[PDB]
Amino acid sequence: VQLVESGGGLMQAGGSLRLSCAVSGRTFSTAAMGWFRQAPGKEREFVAAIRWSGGSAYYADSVKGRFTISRDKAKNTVYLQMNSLKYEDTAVYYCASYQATRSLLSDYATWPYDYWGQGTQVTVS
Amino acid sequence: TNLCPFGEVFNATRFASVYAWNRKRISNCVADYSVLYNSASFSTFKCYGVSPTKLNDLCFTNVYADSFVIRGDEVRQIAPGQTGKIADYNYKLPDDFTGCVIAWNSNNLDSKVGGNYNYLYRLFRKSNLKPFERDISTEIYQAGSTPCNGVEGFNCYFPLQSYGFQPTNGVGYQPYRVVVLSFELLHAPATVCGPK
Amino acid sequence: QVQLVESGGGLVQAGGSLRLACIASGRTFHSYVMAWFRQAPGKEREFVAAISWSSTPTYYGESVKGRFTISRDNAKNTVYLQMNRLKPEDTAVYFCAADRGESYYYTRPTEYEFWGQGTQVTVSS
Ligand SMILES: *[C@@H]1O[C@H](CO)[C@@H](O)[C@H](O)[C@H]1NC(C)=O
Repeated sequence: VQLVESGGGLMQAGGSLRLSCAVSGRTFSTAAMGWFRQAPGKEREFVAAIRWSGGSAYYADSVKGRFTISRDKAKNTVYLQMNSLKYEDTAVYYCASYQATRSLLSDYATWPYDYWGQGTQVTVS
Repeated sequence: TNLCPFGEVFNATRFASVYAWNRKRISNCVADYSVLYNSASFSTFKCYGVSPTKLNDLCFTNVYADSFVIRGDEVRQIAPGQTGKIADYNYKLPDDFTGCVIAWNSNNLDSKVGGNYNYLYRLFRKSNLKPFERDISTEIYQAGSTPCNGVEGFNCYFPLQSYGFQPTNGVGYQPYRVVVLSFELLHAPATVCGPK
Repeated sequence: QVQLVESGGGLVQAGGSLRLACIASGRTFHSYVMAWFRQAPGKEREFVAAISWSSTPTYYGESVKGRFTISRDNAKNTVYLQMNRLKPEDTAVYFCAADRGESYYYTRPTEYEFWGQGTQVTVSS
């Protein structure tokens, strides 16, 4: 599978930004898509995961209630609606495909993903 | 007459997930079991209600070939009177089963360097399957008192899970292809006969 | 969780006879294929004999065909091994085994789910 993120750019603290990721190739409907982020000098951080069928979402504590992950099956696209942005949220945001179907959605917080995109820069001020 | 197509079942390139197990009806053909007798490398080949030595001498109204992939530790569940995740929630043989169960290690086909996650099983169900029942639903499983309303969370789980077939797996976690042959004997004319 | 208990083992003169018995616990015995294996001093388990649900077919290892007879009494939950014309090479622990299925590969220990702890047979010259 191939993943291409867009929507990134410079945002005011408190503001709203929507990241997109276009998916092409063999995905599993029972499996999941995810967003992770990396700020400079820091380790990868899980942001959110969504199950392709059903559309149930799981969020890191740091973004819960602020960010929403969604997907359009028609357009083969996953979205990250980034509301109430903070200085802390500055990083490269990456989309990830998980081929593994996990019964517990929370598993996707730590389960190794199989495919990831080049990413899109998000800067909060 | 023309030979039953055991080839299409045993030699299929793709096998079903056990939760979505495949059934092929076999009828109006000669069942020459010599294609199975001439295989030395099945991991198991057992019959129930009939001796494997009698297969070429018997007639049935129909034969059903069920096929799927499970892991090594679960092959013993494909037998009458068994319980566990496969027998309970995925594929249930009756206690009065008449037929044969063949399996083989498919680690060379069904595992891959980064892991093959294509094959699924049902982990959760409200009740056990009846014999030969198939459940392909993906309804969120309510493990608690609070209803899920098709949203996953605490005590609210997706009912299916991938086997993780990595080539470094222990034999218990390696993939096994399974064929179950059910011998149906109704009060009706035989359409599947051995070459005698 | 069927238990199998072998008996009739002991010391016998070469040329002599011995009858082994194995009793299964429970009321399932009729649904089992019954088998005898043996392990001779410093060898692997070897197939000796098997009997199908109805008493036919019977199967025998090459070494014992003509000399040993397997039989079953479903009313007694018992399988018997009649051993005639015993040789020193018949010295072994004899293990009873049972399975609900009759294997095409009837000599493979892995085709039998249930095993006894075995009975010692010693044949002295
Ligand atoms: C499957 O194909 C093999 C050739 O690799 C053949 O020898 C075998 O008999 C076939 N199996 C069946 C059951 O037809």
